Amino acid sequence: EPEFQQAYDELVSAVEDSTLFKEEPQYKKVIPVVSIPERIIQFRVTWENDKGEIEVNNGFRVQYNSALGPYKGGLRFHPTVNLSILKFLGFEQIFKNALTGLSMGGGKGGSDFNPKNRSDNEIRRFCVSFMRQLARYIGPDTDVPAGDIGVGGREVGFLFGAYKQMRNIRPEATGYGCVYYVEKMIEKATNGKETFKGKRVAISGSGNVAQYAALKVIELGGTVVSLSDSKGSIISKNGITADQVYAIAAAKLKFKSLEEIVADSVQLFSGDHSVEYLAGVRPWTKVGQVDVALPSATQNEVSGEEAKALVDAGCKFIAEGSNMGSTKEAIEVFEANRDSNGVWYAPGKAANCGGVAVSGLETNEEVDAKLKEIMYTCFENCYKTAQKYSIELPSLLKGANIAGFIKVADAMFDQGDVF
Amino acid sequence: EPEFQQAYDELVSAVEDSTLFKEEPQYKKVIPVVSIPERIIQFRVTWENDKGEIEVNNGFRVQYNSALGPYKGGLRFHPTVNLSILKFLGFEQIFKNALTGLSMGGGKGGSDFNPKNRSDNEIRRFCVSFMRQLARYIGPDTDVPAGDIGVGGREVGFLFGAYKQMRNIRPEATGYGCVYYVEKMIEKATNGKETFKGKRVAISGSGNVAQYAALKVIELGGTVVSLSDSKGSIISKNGITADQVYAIAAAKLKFKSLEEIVADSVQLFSGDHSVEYLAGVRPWTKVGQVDVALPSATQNEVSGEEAKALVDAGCKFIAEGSNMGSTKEAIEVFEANRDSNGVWYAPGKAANCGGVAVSGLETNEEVDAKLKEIMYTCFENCYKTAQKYSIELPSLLKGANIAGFIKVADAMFDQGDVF
Amino acid sequence: LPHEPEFQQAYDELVSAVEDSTLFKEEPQYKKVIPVVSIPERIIQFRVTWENDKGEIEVNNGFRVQYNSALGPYKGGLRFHPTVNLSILKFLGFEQIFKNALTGLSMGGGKGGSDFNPKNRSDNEIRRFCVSFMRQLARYIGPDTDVPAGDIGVGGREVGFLFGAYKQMRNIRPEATGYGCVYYVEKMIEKATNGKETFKGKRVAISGSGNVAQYAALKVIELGGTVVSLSDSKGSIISKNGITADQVYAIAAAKLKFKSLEEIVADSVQLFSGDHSVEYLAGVRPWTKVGQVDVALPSATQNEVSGEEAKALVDAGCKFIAEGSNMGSTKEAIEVFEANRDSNGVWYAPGKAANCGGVAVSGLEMAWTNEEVDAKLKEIMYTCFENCYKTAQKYSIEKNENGLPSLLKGANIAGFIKVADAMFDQGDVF
Amino acid sequence: LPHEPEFQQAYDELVSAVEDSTLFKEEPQYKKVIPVVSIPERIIQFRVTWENDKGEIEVNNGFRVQYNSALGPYKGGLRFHPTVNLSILKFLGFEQIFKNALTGLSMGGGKGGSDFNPKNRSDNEIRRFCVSFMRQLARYIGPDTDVPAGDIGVGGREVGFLFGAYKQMRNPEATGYGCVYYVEKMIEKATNGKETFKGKRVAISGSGNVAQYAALKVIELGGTVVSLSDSKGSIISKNGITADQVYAIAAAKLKFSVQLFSGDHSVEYLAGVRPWTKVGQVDVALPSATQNEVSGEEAKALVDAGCKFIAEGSNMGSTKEAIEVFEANRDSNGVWYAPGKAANCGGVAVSGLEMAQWTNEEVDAKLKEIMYTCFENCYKTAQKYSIEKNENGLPSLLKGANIAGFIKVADAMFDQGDVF
Repeated sequence: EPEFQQAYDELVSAVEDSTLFKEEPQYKKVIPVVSIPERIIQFRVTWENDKGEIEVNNGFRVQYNSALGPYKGGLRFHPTVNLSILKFLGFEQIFKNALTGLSMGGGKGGSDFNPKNRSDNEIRRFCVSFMRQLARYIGPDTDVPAGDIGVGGREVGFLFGAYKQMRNIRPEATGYGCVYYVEKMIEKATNGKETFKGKRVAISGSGNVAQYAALKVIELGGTVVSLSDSKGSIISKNGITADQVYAIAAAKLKFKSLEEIVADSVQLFSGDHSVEYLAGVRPWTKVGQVDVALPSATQNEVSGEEAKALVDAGCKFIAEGSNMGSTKEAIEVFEANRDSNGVWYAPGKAANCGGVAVSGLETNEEVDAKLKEIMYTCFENCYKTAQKYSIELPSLLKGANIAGFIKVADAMFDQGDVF
Repeated sequence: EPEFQQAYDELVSAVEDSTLFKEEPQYKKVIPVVSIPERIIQFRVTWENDKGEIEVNNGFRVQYNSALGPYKGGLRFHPTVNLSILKFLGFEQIFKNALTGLSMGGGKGGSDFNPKNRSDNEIRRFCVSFMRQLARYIGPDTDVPAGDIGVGGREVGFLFGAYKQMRNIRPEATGYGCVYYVEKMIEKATNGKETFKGKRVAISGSGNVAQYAALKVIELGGTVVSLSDSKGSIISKNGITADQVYAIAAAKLKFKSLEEIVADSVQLFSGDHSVEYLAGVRPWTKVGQVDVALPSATQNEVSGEEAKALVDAGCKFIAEGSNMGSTKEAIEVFEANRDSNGVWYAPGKAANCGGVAVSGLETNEEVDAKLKEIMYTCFENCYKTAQKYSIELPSLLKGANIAGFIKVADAMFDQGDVF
Repeated sequence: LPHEPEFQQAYDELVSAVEDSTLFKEEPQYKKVIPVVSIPERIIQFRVTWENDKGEIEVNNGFRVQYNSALGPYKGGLRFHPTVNLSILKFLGFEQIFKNALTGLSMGGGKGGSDFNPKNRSDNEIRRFCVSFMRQLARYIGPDTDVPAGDIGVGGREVGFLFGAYKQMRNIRPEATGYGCVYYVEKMIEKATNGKETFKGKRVAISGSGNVAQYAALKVIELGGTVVSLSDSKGSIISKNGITADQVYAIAAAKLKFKSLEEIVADSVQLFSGDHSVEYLAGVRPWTKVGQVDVALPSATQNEVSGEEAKALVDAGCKFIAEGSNMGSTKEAIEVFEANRDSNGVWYAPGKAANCGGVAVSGLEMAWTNEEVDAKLKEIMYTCFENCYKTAQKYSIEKNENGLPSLLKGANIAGFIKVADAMFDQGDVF
Repeated sequence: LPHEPEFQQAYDELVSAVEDSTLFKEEPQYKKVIPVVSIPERIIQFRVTWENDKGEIEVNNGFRVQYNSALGPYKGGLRFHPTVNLSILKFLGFEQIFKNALTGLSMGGGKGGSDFNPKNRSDNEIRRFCVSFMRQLARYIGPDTDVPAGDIGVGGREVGFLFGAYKQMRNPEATGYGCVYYVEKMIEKATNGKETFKGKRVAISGSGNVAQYAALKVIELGGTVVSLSDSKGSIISKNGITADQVYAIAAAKLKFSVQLFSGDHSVEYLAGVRPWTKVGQVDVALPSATQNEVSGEEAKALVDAGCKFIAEGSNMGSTKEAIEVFEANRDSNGVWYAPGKAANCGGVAVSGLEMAQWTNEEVDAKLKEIMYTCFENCYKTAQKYSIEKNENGLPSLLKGANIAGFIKVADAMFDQGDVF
C-alpha cells in the first residue's frame, strides 16, 4: 500500500522531527493505533447492464477514525479504486477533517465501477446495488458519504433513492480554500506587504480543484501561468483568463485533452491570451519565474528535481490542492530552503481541506465567508502549532501534521481508545 | 494475493480444460462472480496486555460465498494472517464445503494476534475485544466460525462469553477423512485388490492433519515412513508407531522441534522403531520406494522436482491433507503421468474436507461412520464428475474442481446471483 | 380493479388535466410517471381490537396509506370515522401527494385512520381504542418516516392518547384550511379583475358546516363578503344579508354535539330570526337556492356539485369556485365550469390547491404566534395560486390563450411536475 | 364494506354453517368470535417496481394478508397471477385459516402474492420482479412470523429467485392425494366399508397439480377418471385416463400427442364446456380447477347422474347453489358434499410437516393419517352440533369442517385474550 505508506511516513516523520514526543511522550502511543482503520468493508456489487449481462464490481467503505465525530468522506466511482488508495485517502481525511476544526471523523469509500460511457440506466442499477450493499453500515450519526470523482448529482440521487426505499456550493470550496490558505501564507510571510496581487502562479491539473483555484487566483489579482492534464501542460505569460477556465471546464466535462480543447477553440486560446501546449511535460520547469505553485492534479506530481527547479525559479509559496501532490524529495527540498531562501511549503491536508470543510458546514456569501474563516483558522493553527513544538519561518508541514495529530489524539485519549 | 491467485488458477484451468463450458456455456458466467467475496470485514482490535499497555491487531471476516448455505469457516489467530491468506482460505472453503455435500457456504476469518507465550488474561482480553468487534456480522443463520490454528477450546470459550454478554470429536476428522478418501482411491484404482495394507505412506508436517492421517494409515495396515515440520523431516523404514505419534503431538503442543523431540525421548525413537532426522529437507526425496504421499503441512510443499521424485519412487496415490499442498508444477507432473504410469492426484479441497464436514454435522462411532460415508461420497462425486466431462484413470483434480464449481454455480443461478 | 370510485375520479381528473397540455410534448419522459405514482408505495391494514366500558370486545379496521415519499416523509391526517375504508383513504392519500406538493413543502403524501366511530363514546373507550390502534400502527411510522396529524375524529385528546401509546411502545389548525381556501380565492379575484375587486361585496355560497366551512365563512365575513349559505348532511340554510360570525360560532359549538342545522335553528330562535334571519331547506343543496351568487365554496364532501348545479351557479353569475372539501366538484360540474372559463370568465380551482392550507400549516408545525402563522399561510396560498396560474399558462395547449388559464390543469400539472422530478432524481421512475 | 364477493361467499358459507347448529346454544361464547377472526390481523399492500428486458419500468402490486395467527405463524402460498387482488387474497387467506386448522398442525392463516403476470416474461424479467417483490416483502416475514410457499405462478424458479433476494437482504402430489384419501374415507363411511374407490366413475375438472395427482391416485386405487378440463375446454373418456396421459398433460402444461390420445384410450375434447354434464353416469365429482366452477344446474345434473360424493380440489370449487343442491339431496339420496377447506388441505399439511423437517413413504403415510383424521373430525363435529339430529341419513361435512376449524381457531383466540 505505497500511497498510504507515503502519507503515513510524511505524518510520522513530521511529528518525530519535533519536540512533541519529548514534551508529551503520551502521544507516542497514538501512532500505531490511529493508523489502523477502525473498520473496512469490502463487498461484491452485482448489477446488470443494458444488455442484460451480469456485471460485478468491488465496493469499499474505509471508516478510518471516528474520534472527532462520525466518519466523513466521499464516494469515488473510478476503476483506479482499491483498498489501498481508499486507505490512503481516508487516512489523509482523518487529519484533513481535524484541521477543518469541525467534528468530522475520517473515512473514504467507493468502487472500481467505471461510469464513463455508461448509460444512465446502468449507472442507476449499479447505484442501487451498491447502496443496497452499503446502507447496512452508514447513517447520519454513523458515516456520511459525499460526492467525489465519479459520484455527482445523478449518482447521489440514485443512491438516495435506494437508501430511502431501503430504510422505508461545493465545486469551488476546495480551490477557493486552498487559495485563501496561500493568501494567509503570503500575508504572514511578508507582514501584510504582499498579497496574491501580481503573483505568478503555476497550477497543474485541470479538474475541479485546479479550475477554481485558478479562478480565485485571478480574482485576487494573480496571473495563472499554467495548467495541465494527464497528457501535457499549457503555459501562458499574460495569465489565463476566467473565460478560458470556463471553456476548459466545459470541455473536460466531455473528457477532452487540453491539446484537443485548445484545438477546438482556437479564437479563445490564440488571441492576446494565447497559450502554448507541451505534451508529456509537467509545467513546473516550463514557466520561468514563478511566485506560487499549486499542484492540483494527483499525488507525487512534484519531484525533487522539479522542486529545485521551482525554488530556482523564485518560488516562495507552494501549497497542495491535490492530495499529497509533492514527493518526499520535493518536500525535503522545500523545507531545506525554508529558513534560508524563504520558500514555504504547505501540505495538502491543510490547504485542500476547504471542500470537506464546506461539506461539514452543509447563501453563497455566507458559505464563502465561513470557508474563508475556516482556512484562516487552519493556517493560524498550523503556524502556532509549528512554533510551539519547533526543535530549532516555521514549518507549515510539521505545523499541520502536528495540529491534526494532536486534535485526533486528544480525542482518542479522552474516549479511552488509546492509553 | 498470490496464494488465492494460485488456487483460483488451479480451479479455473481445471474447469476450462474440460467439456463443461462446451456442454453448458452458462457456467462461463460464474467464474468472475463467485471469485469475488460477497463481503470482507477488516476491523481494528484494541486490547490491553497484562502490563496495562495498549495492543492493536487486525481482525478479518471473509464471507466469500453463501450460495449453498450460511458462511462456514474457522477463525485463525496467527501473526501470518492477512486479507490475502484468508481470501485464499475462504475461496478454498467455498468448494471444500460444496464437496462435503452439506449446506455450508464459504468463509474464513481471524486475526494476526499471536497467542503464543501470552497469558490467559491477555488471550481473554483479545478475545473479548475481537468478538465485540465481530459479533455485529455473525450468527447461526448468517456466519458460523469454528476453531482453527490459534483458536482452541479456551479461545472459543472466551469468544462465546463475550458473544453471550453482547447478545444478552474434531481433531481426527481431517486426517481420518483424507485417509478414507485415499482408501476409496486405492480401492477404485485396483478393483478392490489393494488397500492401505502394506502401503508405504510418506507424510509431511506434524500438526493435527498429519498426526491423525498417520494414525489412520497405521490402523489400516500401512507403514508411515515420514513426518516433518518447519525445520526438518524424519524418516523411518519399519513405519512410525502410534506411541511415537502421541509423543510428537504432546511435544508439538509445547512448540518443540522434531529435532528436540527425538532428542528428549531417545528410548521411544531409538529402539527397534528408530527414526532419522534430516534438518532443512522435505521427506519426499528421502524415503525411497513409497506408495502413497500425504502432504499435510502447508501450501506449495511439493515442487515439480519432488513430484517427479515421488513418481520415480513408485508413488501411485497423492492426496493433500494441507490446503493446496502441491505446486502447479507438481500437479502438472502427477496429471501427465496419470494415464501412463497410473499416478493419481487428489486436490486438498476434496481430500481434507473431513474436518469441515464433521463441523457441519455438529457418539464417536456414529460421527466416524458419517465422516467415512461423506468422504466416500466425495470420492464418487469427483470420479463420476471427471468422467462425465472428460475431454480425452480419470482426473480427480478436475473431478473435484468441476463438482464443487457445479454445485455452487447451480445454487447461484437458482438464487439469481448469476445470470 | 376493486371498486374505488373516488380515487378513480381523482386519478382521471389529474390524468386528463395533464394530458390536455403541452407537458408530454415538451417533456415526454413524464409519460412514464402516471402508472407508477398512482400505485401507493405501501398500504397497511390491521385489525384493531379494543374494549368498551361494558367489558365487551370491539373490533375495527385501521389503515395507513403511505402513498408517495418522493418529496419527503409521508404526511397526512388520521381520520376516525365510520365511513373510513381503504378506498376513501386511497383517494385522500393520492390527493395528499399533490396537495402537499403545492404547499411547496418537503412533505410526502399519506393518509390513515380507522372506521372507529368516536360518536357517543366515553373518554376511556376512546383512550383504549387509541392505545390499540397506535400499538398496531407504530411499527410503520416515525419522525423521519411518516408523520400523522389530526383530522375528523382525531383531536387533541386522541392525539394525546396516541402519543402516550407511541411513547410507551417505541420507548394552530382549525382555521388553516378554510382561511387558506379563502386566501386562494382572494388571489383569484385579485388576478381576474386586475386588482379592482376583492371578496368585498361578493355573495359567497358555502356548503358544509364543519371546521373548513366555518372558518371559510368567517374569513369571507372578515374580508367584507356576505356568506349566503351553509349546509350539512340533511339540509341547507340560506340568508340574504349574510350569515354572521355569532351564527357561525353557534353552529360550530352545536356541531360539536352533532346537531342538525334544523335542530340548531330551532334551539337558538332569537339568533337566527332578526335582521339576520335564515331559511332552512331540508334535503337540498344551497347552490340552486341562493339566487345570484358570485363565489361558490363547496366545503363539505366530495361530489357535492352536480352538473345541473354547476350550470345553475353559472347562470346565477358565479365567477369563482374553489373546493374547500376534497374533490367537492363532480366531473360534470368541472366540465361545466371549465367550458365557461374563456367565455364567461368562470374560474374553477381544484381542492388539491385550494384546501392545502391545513396540511401546509401542519408542515410549518413540523418545522410561533397566530399572526405569524396566518401570514405564512397567506404567503403559501398566494404562492400556490401563482404556481397554478403560471404553470397552466406555460403548458396551455391553446398557445397564447389570453383569457383565463385553467387552474385545474395548473394545480394538477404543478404537483405532478414536482413529484415526477423527485421520482426521477431518486430512480423511482426511469 | 368493499365488494369482496369471493371472501364474502367464504365468510357466509362458514357463518351460515355455524349458525345452523347447536354450537351457539351449547357454548354461546363463540358468538363473539365471528366478527373478530374474519377481520385480517394485518394486510400489507406495496408497490413493486421492476424493469423488463427492454429497460422499461413495470409496476405491480404485492400483497401479504396475515389473517390469523392463533394456531401458529401465518402459513400460506404466494400467487403471482394477474387476477390477484386484495379481495381474492382475503378469500384465500380466510379459507387458509381453517384449512390449516383442520390439518391439526400449529399453522396460522396467511396468503400473499402479486398481480404480476409471468406468462410472457423472460427468466431475467421474472428474476427482476422476484427481487423487487422480495425486497419489498421481506420486512414483514420470517420463520417465526410468516412462512410463504408456492402456488399459482410461483414455482421452483420463482422460489429460488425470491429466496436469493431474501438471503441477500436479511443476510407436488400432497393436495390431490389428500383429497382422494379424504374421499376414500367418505366412501368407506357411507357404505360401511363395503365400497371403496375401486370401480367408481370419478369426474375431475382442471388439469393442474391438484387435478393431475388426484387423477393419478384415483387410478392407483382402481377408479376410472372420466374427465379433465381447463379454462378453455373439457376432455372426456369412457375407459379411463391413463397415468401416461396425465404425465404428458403435466409436461405440456408446464410448457403451457396424437398417438397417446387416439388408441384404446381415446378422448373427446369439448371446447367451452364444463365436464359435469358431459360424462353421463358418474359416482364421484372432484372439482379441482378454480372457484365457482360447478353451477347449480351442473350440481343437479351430477346428482341425477348418480353422483353420491363431491369434494373440492380447488379452493371453493362449488357455487352456493351447487352446495344447496348437494346438501338438499344429502338426507334423501345420500349425496355427500365435502368443502375444499377439508379436502384440499393436504398440500398445506405436507408443507407444515416439511416445516417440521423423510422418505416418500413416510410423508405419504402421515398425509394419509392427517386426511383420515380430518374426515373423522368433520364427521364427529357435524354430528355433535347437528341441529337436525336425524341418524336416518348422512351428516353435513360442510358444517363439520367449518365448525371444527372455527372451534380450534376460536379456542386458540380465547386462550390468548384475542377474544373476550
